[PDB]
Amino acid sequence: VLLKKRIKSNSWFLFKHTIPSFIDVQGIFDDTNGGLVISHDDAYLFAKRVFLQLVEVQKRRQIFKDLEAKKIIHDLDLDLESSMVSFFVKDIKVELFVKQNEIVSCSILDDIHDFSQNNKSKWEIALLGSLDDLELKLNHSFA
Amino acid sequence: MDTEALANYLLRQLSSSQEYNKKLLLACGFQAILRKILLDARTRATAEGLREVYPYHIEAATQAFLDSQ
Amino acid sequence: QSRSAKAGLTFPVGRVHRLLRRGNYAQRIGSGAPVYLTAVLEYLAAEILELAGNAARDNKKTRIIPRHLQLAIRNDDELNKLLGNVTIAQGGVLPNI
Amino acid sequence: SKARKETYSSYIYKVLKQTHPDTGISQKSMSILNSFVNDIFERIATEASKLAAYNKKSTISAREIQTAVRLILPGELAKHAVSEGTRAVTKYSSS
Amino acid sequence: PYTWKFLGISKQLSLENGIAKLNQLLNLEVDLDIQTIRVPSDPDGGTAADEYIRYEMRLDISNLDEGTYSKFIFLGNSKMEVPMFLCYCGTDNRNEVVLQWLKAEYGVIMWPIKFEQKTMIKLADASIVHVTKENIEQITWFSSKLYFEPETQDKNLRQFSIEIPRESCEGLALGYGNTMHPYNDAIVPYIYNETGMAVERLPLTSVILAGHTKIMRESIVTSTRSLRNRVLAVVLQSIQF
Amino acid sequence: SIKPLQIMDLKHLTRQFLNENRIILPKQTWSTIQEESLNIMDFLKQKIGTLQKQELVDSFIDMGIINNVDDMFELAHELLPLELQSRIESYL
Amino acid sequence: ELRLEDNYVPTSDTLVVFKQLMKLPVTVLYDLTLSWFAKFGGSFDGDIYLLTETLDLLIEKGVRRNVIVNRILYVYWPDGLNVFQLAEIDCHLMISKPEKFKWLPSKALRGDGKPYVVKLQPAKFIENLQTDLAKIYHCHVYMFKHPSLPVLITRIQLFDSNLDKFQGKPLISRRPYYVAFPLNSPIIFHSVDKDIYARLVLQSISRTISERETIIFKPVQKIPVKSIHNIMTLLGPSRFAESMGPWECYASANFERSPLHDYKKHQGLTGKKVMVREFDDSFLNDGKEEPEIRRLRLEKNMIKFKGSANGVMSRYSSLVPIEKVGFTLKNEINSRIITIKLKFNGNDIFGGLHELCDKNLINIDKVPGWLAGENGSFSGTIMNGDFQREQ
Amino acid sequence: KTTLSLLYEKSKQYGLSSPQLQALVRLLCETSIIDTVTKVYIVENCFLPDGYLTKELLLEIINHLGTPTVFSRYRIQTPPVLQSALCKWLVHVNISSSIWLHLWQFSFLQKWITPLVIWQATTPVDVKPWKLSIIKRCAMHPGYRDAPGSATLILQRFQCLVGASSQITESIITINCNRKTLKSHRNLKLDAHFLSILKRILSRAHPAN
Amino acid sequence: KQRKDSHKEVERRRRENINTAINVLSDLLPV
Repeated sequence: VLLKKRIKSNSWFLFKHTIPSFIDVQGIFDDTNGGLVISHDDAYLFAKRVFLQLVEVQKRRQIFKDLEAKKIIHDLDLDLESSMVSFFVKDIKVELFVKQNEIVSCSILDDIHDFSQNNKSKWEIALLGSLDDLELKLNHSFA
Repeated sequence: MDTEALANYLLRQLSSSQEYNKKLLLACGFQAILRKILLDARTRATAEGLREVYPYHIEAATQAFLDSQ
Repeated sequence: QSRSAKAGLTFPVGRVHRLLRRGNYAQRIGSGAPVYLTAVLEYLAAEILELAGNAARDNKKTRIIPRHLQLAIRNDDELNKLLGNVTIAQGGVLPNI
Repeated sequence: SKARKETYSSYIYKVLKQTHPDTGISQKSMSILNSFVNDIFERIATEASKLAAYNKKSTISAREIQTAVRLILPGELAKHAVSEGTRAVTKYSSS
Repeated sequence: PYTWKFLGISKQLSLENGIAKLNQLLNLEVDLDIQTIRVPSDPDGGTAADEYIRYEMRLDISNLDEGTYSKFIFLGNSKMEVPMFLCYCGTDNRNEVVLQWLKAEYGVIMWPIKFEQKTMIKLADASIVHVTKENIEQITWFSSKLYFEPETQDKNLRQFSIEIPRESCEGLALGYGNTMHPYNDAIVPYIYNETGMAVERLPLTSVILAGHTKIMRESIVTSTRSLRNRVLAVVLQSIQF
Repeated sequence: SIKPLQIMDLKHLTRQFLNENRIILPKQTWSTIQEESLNIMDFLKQKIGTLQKQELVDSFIDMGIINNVDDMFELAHELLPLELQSRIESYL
Repeated sequence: ELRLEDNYVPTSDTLVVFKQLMKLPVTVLYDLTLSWFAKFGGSFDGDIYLLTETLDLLIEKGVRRNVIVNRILYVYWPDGLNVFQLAEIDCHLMISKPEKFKWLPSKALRGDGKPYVVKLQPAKFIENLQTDLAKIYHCHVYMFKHPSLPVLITRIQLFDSNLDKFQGKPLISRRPYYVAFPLNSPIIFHSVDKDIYARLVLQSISRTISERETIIFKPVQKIPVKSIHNIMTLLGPSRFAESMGPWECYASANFERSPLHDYKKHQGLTGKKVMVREFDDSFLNDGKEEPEIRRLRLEKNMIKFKGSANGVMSRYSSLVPIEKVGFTLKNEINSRIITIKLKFNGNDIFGGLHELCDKNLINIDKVPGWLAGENGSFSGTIMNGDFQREQ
Repeated sequence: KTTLSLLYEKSKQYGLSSPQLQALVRLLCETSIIDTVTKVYIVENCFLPDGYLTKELLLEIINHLGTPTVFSRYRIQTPPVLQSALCKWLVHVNISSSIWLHLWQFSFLQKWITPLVIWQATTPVDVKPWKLSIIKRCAMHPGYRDAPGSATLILQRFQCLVGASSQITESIITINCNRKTLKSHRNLKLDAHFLSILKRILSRAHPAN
Repeated sequence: KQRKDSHKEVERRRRENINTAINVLSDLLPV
């Protein structure tokens, strides 16, 4: 991400950057110090914000690929930022929508004899929470 | 589209030298009457005065043509 | 205009020509030889497929199959001499009575 | 890759249309009839040029092909074959 | 609407000597005016060799359109190596007849004329300028529009234009200071500075002064019925080598 | 209905007529002349139910196109290709 | 209620669809027709295996495309194809010849002016949009993903009843409309048409996406763009957006390798070479030249118009060719504001300008960035040395 | 076919001199021994001149190209298609300048007459302005589909060749502006295979003609 | 009557719209 100084104001402005559009770098910049980004400390605040926002993507991608690698889940498909993710566990398949480090909504699509609505509901509820415990609880709920 | 092709059209809708000449003259009549309709349309276009012979001018030409014939 | 059309033949006289060239049978080839050979081949093909079509009529269906072909070739006693060495693919074998 | 393969299947199907317009052909039958003409072509041409070599004459020609077909075909089919070859080459030379 | 076409004359013919044989050739009598003008009166332009002699000749059986109104202009000067050129307007073919008479009569050989990009810019500068009755120069501003048409691989860049309204032209001229040829003096350097583009080098096709004239590769198109004298003087000075 | 004649054919025919008298035609004008050509043709079939030299000269005189057979073959001369108007002259 | 289903048959002119069909190769025809018979069958008598061998024997005999097309239009499905097949042929046409189609961008915004990153599950979206549209017009909707891009594409067509006709009871067709959705971005792509039907459509998408908070679409550009690849590159979620023109190498990101990379081949030891610039303006003044300096002059022009010495995509064709741009400079001189409006037209404006630079009609060192190609595809006004997109 | 074969075998190697061309073209129109379908083949596959056609031969040919009228009933008429084919052969190979303008009036010949009159309009003195009135009349006449483009070709020759005339150029603008037939008229065909035979007919015996 | 949608009427709407724009701008002026 690359920043330039205004001609008159002697203040930065966001000229060019590589950060994808789903990270609103312009909004972050305008928020920093009320938009009057001047100091290198303000610039590092902005840079740290975008960096944590990128790490919050790589942190999800890494754990999901780790789950795939150990065959804890079958094949999966990911959106670009790894916020919406779909995967088959063994035969059941799940749809998730995750914020940073946390699952906020879940959906289980397959129909199975033992997969009654009460069973479905409590599974779907248990799948919510922090992502670090998802691997453990999924392995426990293997069957 | 030839004038003899117009005669061919009138032959197609109608049904040898004598009949050939007859149908050629009928084609002449049809062409002349089309020209008369267009000329009366231009005359009506003169009464209104705008750029070109807009459709109601051909229309009015046809009613005058029928009212005189 | 094509050579087959000028001959009245359906088969590819030009292909027979070039194949005679490929088959290295002789260095000099008469121009009438390929057309004569193509006519002979067309006649034989037409005869055998007509026999197969009549066999299909006997079997009451409107598509030729290797069984029809095998029955026709084995039943025709002259073409059975011509192809006495051949056995047909999915062609079968003829009954004793 | 796969090169384009020689075939006479189109001509076979067309002559079947001339004979029985309503009739189709199975794929195996079509391969069979495609092999027919090549087998015949070989066993005519080899014999004909061998006969030419027996003549010790350079050219394989219409007389050689006529003799070869009438040698190798059974006689009943050979009469038809030679008549059709002769009339076909005559029609051609009349062009 | 008033177009023009210019031809060169290889000899300083005295047109008045021969008017009658033209008149009988054209089956009509044409007028012939005589003016000795001093067009480049500005000091840097000069005070000598200004004595161009101008002739107005007209084929007006009527003046209902350009073809009937079609008027010829001869302007020459004895000090000029090729002494005289010609101008005419309209689609009337009697122009061809009079040209044929000229070439057959005076033994003179004639050719058409072209313009360079710098010639076009100078001509546009000459088009805006007007002189008062007090022998004082003045300028009338028009919304200039430069219009180019380059040749590039795969038609990457077919055409492009630089439009300059009246206010921007006047502001640039005033910023450069009091001057007489603003298009060459101020506008083009400003364009080059802002874009690195050399208007002189680029393939110019037309210079349009809105509502006043269009200057083109082969012709001049004019709002007024006639061309002011500086236009003709610039043309003549462009004829030479 | 199969009676209609094409707009393009009318364009081609009337293009030559524009030179004798320049009629200029918008689109809906073309469509109306095409549409009313059917009515014109029916009216002509009423006016000319059968073809004869005296009948056709009389019909065209009634139409106001001509005043006599002289005017009629003048029209034929100005409306037909060169050899034909001579062929018709042999008929008159 | 009014939602259509795949087995319905519309009405249209046969010759137009025939000409559309003629564009396709033989193999895709074979595949499409096999699938159609598998799902719907046909008037032809025989098993699909019989159909398979007939189509085979037709193709190994080297039959022409006309025979297959005539068969499809006159024996297999003589009365007309289904809406599904009509959508499929246009899908294949778009995939085969992308450059024939035009698009426009549109930005999704929420109440506080922030960008709304649209995230879409197709099922909810399609059902909601179908239910919303069916209440006003008869609508068939077909959705698919591009074979080589991360975009979901939708085709929407509207129908109405019946010039005069008796009890045949068909529905006449109309020109189609298209919309696309990148996976994670605030941007929307759609066809270029301003008929009321397109407005109804776009309004329906805007209504249906929301589901938790209001959403509105704000156009960001007024001139269309072709070739969905290009518009995806320009405005889709990617590294090239806001790094266009001379800034493309950051989007490439191959110049820098990860830190643990070997020492001795880290490029820092090895370095590179470049040309020195000149600042006293000798351009307008004025073969007496040698190869090397000319080579690096051409490299200078290359990077100024492409951003990389190797010239990351002829030497003039640019990454995304631009057909039209309109600029408007506003500068202050002696407390007086001056306007210059440049208008360019062609197939690649900046490639042509690059060619002119190579021919030495334009001075490279005085070409501004906005003229070089940055802010690509955006016409706008430049004030205070900062580009501003036109409203 | 025996009689036609003799004509073929002679012309293919002997060619056909001017008097031989005069005798044969007379035979085509005056005798029934040659069938009409073969007349449209003999004129363009057997008429092989030794060189340029002499003036008297062209004048005698022109009598075949006339038409009967309510005056000239007694004249034997060559069919117009054969007349058109004969002109097409004339295209392959100084009062005659005045004669050929009135050949151009015929509707079925006029397209084939354009090169012939243009190949007479070869000097600034040959062209005259009043001739264009006749050319213009046919161009504006209904039933002459070829005349507009045919006339425009001749008009485009007169305007550049004349060098000194009144404003006849604007009369060119009156002719059909689509110019659909004029494109083919300015790109006439010499029938290469007929020419290639004629090349040998011009090479066998004699140079300089 | 006469049916047409071309010059001599299509410009009238544009003129009227710009005139209304001018009027609404003028309404806010002090005088």
